[PDB]
Amino acid sequence: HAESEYGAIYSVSGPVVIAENMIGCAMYELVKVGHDNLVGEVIRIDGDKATIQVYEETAGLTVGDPVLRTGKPLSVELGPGLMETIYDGIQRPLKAIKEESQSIYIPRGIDTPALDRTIKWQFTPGKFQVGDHISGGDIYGSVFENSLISSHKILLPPRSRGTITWIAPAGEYTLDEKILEVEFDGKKSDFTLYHTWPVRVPRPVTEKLSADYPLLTGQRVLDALFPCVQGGTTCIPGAFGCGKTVISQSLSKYSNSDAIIYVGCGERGNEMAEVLMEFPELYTEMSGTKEPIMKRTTLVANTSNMPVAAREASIYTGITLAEYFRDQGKNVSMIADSSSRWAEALREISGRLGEMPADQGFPAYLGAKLASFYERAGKAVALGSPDRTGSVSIVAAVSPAGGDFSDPVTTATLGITQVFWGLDKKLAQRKHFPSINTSVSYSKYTNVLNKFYDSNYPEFPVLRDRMKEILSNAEELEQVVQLVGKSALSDSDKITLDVATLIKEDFLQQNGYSTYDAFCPIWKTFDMMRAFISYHDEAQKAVANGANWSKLADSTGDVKHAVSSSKFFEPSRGEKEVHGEFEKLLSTMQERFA
Amino acid sequence: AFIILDEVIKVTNRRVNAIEHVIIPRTENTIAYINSELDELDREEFYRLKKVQEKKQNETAKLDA
Amino acid sequence: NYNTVSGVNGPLVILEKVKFPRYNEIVNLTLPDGTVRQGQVLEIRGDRAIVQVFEGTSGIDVKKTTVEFTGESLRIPVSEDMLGRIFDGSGRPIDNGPKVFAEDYLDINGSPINPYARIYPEEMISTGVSAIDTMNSIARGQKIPIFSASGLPHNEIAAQICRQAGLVRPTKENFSIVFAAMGVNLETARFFKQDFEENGSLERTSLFLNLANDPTIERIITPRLALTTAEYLAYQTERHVLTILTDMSSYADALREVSAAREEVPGRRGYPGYMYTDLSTIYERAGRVEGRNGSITQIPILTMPNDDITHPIPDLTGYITEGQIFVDRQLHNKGIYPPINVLPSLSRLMKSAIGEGMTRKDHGDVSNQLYAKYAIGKDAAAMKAVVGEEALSIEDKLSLEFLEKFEKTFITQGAYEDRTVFESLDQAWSLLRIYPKEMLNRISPKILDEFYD
Amino acid sequence: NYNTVSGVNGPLVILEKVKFPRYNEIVNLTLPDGTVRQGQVLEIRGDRAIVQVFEGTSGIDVKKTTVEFTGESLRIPVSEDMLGRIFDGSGRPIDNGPKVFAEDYLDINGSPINPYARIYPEEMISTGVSAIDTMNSIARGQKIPIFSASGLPHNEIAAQICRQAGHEENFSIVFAAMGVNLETARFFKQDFEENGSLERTSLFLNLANDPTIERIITPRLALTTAEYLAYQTERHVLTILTDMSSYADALREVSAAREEVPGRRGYPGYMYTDLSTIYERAGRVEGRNGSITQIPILTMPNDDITHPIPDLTGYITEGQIFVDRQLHNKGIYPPINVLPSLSRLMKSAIGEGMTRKDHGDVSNQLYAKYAIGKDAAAMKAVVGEEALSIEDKLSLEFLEKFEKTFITQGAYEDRTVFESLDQAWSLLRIYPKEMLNRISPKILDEFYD
Repeated sequence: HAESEYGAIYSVSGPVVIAENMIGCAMYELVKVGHDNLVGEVIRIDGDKATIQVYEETAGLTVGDPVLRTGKPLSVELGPGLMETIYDGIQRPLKAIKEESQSIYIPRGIDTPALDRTIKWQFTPGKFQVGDHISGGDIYGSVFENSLISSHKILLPPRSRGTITWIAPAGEYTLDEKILEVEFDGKKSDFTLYHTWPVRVPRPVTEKLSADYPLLTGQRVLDALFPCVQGGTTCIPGAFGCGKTVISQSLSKYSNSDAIIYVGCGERGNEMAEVLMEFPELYTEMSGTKEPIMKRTTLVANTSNMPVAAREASIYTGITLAEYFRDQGKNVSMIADSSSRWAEALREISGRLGEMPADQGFPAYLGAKLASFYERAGKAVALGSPDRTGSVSIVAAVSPAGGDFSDPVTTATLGITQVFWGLDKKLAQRKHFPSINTSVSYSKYTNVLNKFYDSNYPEFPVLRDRMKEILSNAEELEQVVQLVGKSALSDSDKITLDVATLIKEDFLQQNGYSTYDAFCPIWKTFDMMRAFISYHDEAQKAVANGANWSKLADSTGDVKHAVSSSKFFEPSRGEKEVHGEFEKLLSTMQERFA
Repeated sequence: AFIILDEVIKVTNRRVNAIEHVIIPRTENTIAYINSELDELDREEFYRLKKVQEKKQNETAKLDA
Repeated sequence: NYNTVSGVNGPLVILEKVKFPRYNEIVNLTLPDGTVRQGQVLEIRGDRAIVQVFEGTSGIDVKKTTVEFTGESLRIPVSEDMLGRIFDGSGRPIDNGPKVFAEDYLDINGSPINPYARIYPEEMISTGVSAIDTMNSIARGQKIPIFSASGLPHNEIAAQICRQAGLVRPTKENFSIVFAAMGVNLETARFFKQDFEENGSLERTSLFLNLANDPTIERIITPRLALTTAEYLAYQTERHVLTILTDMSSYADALREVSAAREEVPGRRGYPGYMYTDLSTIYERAGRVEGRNGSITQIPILTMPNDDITHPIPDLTGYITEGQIFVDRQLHNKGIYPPINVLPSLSRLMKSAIGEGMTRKDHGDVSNQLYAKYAIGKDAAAMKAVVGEEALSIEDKLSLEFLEKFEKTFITQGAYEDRTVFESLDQAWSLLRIYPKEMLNRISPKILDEFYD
Repeated sequence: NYNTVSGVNGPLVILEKVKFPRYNEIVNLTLPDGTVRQGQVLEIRGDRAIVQVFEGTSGIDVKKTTVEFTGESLRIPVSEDMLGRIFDGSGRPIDNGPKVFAEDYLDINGSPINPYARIYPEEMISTGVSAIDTMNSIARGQKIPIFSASGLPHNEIAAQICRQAGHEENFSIVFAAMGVNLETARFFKQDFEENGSLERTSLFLNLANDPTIERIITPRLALTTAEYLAYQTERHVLTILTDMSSYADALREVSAAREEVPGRRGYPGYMYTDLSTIYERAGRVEGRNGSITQIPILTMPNDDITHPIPDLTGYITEGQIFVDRQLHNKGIYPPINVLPSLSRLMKSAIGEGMTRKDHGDVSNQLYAKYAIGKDAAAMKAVVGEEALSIEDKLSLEFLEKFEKTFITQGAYEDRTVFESLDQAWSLLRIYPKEMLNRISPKILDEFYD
């Protein structure tokens, strides 16, 4: 604003640009450099010449190009209007940018607003009375953006506390229009529906709370083996093209949470294009009639052909957005695509900075940022009089080299993670369903997840431990069979192998393209596991009666085919028909008795 | 005794088959991967050392002026 | 034009008494012997500038050399007359033709497609190969690579693909492709030339040829020119643009060489740290544009070092491109037609060209079932080779014979033989008949009753 | 005080034209946002100085910031009123309490114990676990390192050990968190609250959300607290460092920012003296009834104990506690691998007068049986399922038996040494009396019952 704090471009190499003659610019502060006024963040400083890292393309820039420091750090706008909006690395709308530039390509040095200032919304003062003392985090009003998610909270701006002075009447307004005025020790300050918050500092809350509320995964293996609750950190390491983006999209699809934050980082443009194309086609079938998945989610786009720092910037922006969603008193989740790309981006950042590399070319501050991002999310009560309990889940996809866990990314991720879900290329190459190693993937939140699963008085722990023990025994039996042979084993071992194949084909294997096996309900998976354990116990009891395994498997074909037919089933109605099949097993045991 | 010798010969043949395409291949692959990891780590360390030497040489060249 | 130069070290250049230099700017270097070499600006600091020489710093005088700076960034002379004419890696005509008239001068770096403006891959195409249809589908406008090995018939497979592409596609306006080579062999160049000549697509296609004898900079710059050409063809010309690129390994090793020559901080396997983004530059350039007709389909070809699928090249390629077609040397020594490994080879979206309304709804399920039977056949082959032929169950031997037949018949057709999609689906339906009724659990009852004769 | 700076590289700050600078001194800096932070001077050269920020250099303007140096080194306010309370990484109370009255103020770096004033502890402290108090003897005043892996519940084992720890004088426990996770802190708080020893314990909390660069001083502060507890209060003190790997990574980061000569895994060259300083927080003194014993815990990178951190921690300290991922994946209780695990303090703490005369012999016999069982397991993997004739079969059986019983005592169960001795006597009944070459004539004739 005509302050004219300006440094001059000195040294320019790749994305890194060192600018001198500026003592006013701080570290990690937003500044407009070049002739195109491109955004950038200063990293280091040497003498009177500070080294600045550009988050955009440095192509076309030349020496002598002025650099203006804003004096403030990186910040993003928080409030209504961010929903169902695709924002770039600068958090600018992609559709509006493409419409303004009138080109399908990406320009350089373009300046656009995050939300739409011409957008109108119907806001109503949320249960707040005039004259009442309010502070930061308190809801000053409510506005409905969509037909599903209603009353998008307008939060009181940070570092503000006092008494409500002049609060205008409810009605239709915009994000740039002040909906309230509060008098305090800081004299007069204008308050609007939209509040700007720094991306470097996550949205604060009241106090950290213990999360007893399990988040529904929708996947059998995800609900059973490695559990993920609300506020929990679940790693998603996988190989290149191992279905990581597919698993991420499915996770953003079948999620039982409120909102969804999906930030693509260094991924393919076809993925985001297919996501945007299939967004409107998918609509919710629950409460809040007439609502798509696009309106119930937010997408941040950092292209593979885009800048390296744009990925980390979109990651931090997505973290701040997820923190704002968690501050709204609702359970949300953050979907990160290929965080290893951001790691490599940091590697090139520190590498071009002249700093010494540690592991895989990456810096030593990688683990700190990873642990910070992991400890950033969680389940805690948010700010404000409402005293609502918010939740933020962290889901990050890792793309290690050669699928090796020895990579720095996998180690640093697994270190700060309380839960980890591995992706295998073995069953992915065979066009089999979702691939996860049962002998590798584990979760430390499984206990509290079982305690939470006990609310429906299901047994998570017993069935899971029995299936895992049977799986390990099947692994040892597989090693032994591969060692000597299948004729060197006993009846119990063979029954364990058959049960292993049955558990692999009829349980672990579920078609995602199917209209049934694509999503498995809690009661459905519980009943399936119960019937499996019952059939296993019955088979073991029959084997101990002096009956051969082959003869027992001869008349069990009906119950086997029936157990394999439990994958299709039907909607919520007619679930009992599945339970009845369990009886058909019991009778079958009697049929084996005669 | 001849029958038992036949069974034992079968077990021996099975052990030979297990020592052919199973243990040998696993050991070879493991040795290859370990060699690759060790060589890569040594290359990274040598690169860091070269960067350190280059830094010292640059500092000395800067002080020489 | 600045005649002032200061130092010289290795394959690089440094000049002084200049200002306002542009990143990757076009610069003309006139040497003491009169040799004119094109170069790009690397970095600029204060009154000093540093650039990299394409033709090398060998045999150049310091004070006898002059340099002319355009100030503009990297610029290529794109036109509509490039079709039918061959060009070298340096942009100069390899067809020994006259001066090419440029319709537009544009940056060869290429512009990333906007996410909102980016359209998802759709429709379909006929590659003439069953594996390129049934096992892994190939969408039109999508991007999939090809992983081969040294000594294998990679050039032959690529030639067959390029020849049968437009021929088979018409059974689904001719398809237009682009041939690009960077630091390849002269024999492979002759083979590719004879391939394009035999296909007769050379008239409707453009060729960028960078010899191995030529510099690494020109070879690396060839991909950029080809990218800008394909982009101009898929946007300005509004035509279907197929992208055929070969010898990516040479460009990768050359990139590592350039990274090491500048003493830059290397990444994994001694390669560059920006290598992922460097490949992603031309990798994410492929796709469809909303409102704009035509699309750019990327069909790259690379060779894994020492036939190692665990190599950093293939890993980074898969980390950049979405999906790939793997070629194993195991089936290459079998004497059978070209060795595509169904397990390792996969497509990013195979469900886009599947389902009803496109071709048939019996495609995807049959693909999954065939892949399942093939994998089970492979595991059963390992088990049979381990314990014995009498130690395996009936399903094991059945899946073994089924996979063997799939390799001998379905996988083996020919280079000059283009199999129709209908013929592929029919042969697959006949292949599933070899297996039992309870063998395939990935197939539906209706399709099972319909396909079975 | 100086408002003038030269340049800033990462977290490291460098100023020029500075006079009367103090190396390794505490400095209070006021930033442009009004925020105040603490830092420590790394080095000083000529008229210029180089200092490092513990809370980070992010979000600070060079012009509007003022650096006030006290001119003296770091001095912590050690007090006896810190019992039952809690403090943050900067020293501020996290217990939402007021400022306690300081008894004394001295350096947090502590002081080196004299060679002739040292005392070698013969003390025998019951661990409570059958696989602990027996295999590697827990002794007050000694140092036992703890190495874990990623996703491993080492915190649960540490908490269960701390609960079964606390003969008329109880043992005070001091904890130091370096870059500890929020969930880890929550679980530790839940365990400490479940035990009820929180009133007799105190710690400085540095979380992952908080700066990890200020966590290095936190461990030193806790060390000075233990030193002040041993040299003044005269009581049994137990120090524990959580996530020491993060501390090593932070130190490696500080060394990398200094552009000095890096060692293995990017560690500093003087780290050998640094790590030793972390291991120097233990040991008793002559004439002091109290005993201070540090029990640090770190996570080995990529589940590899061959890493520089675990290697140095194992080479410096006497003995190390290793945790196998396989046995933890088995579902059984705590997965301590007796092969890698050892104790140098199990010598003088064994024999008659301490525990039993059958202690050392049964320990060596247990190690021999475990090793034989391991070799028999590898043989069982290479050879058939016949368990390699007779000896290897009994060895494998005894190994599995000791694994399903002796190895897992349960987390909520506290067993004495006699119970573990009887259980081992019952577990050794499977093997022949002449099958043990590690047992002497008296030890073989010890328990025939």
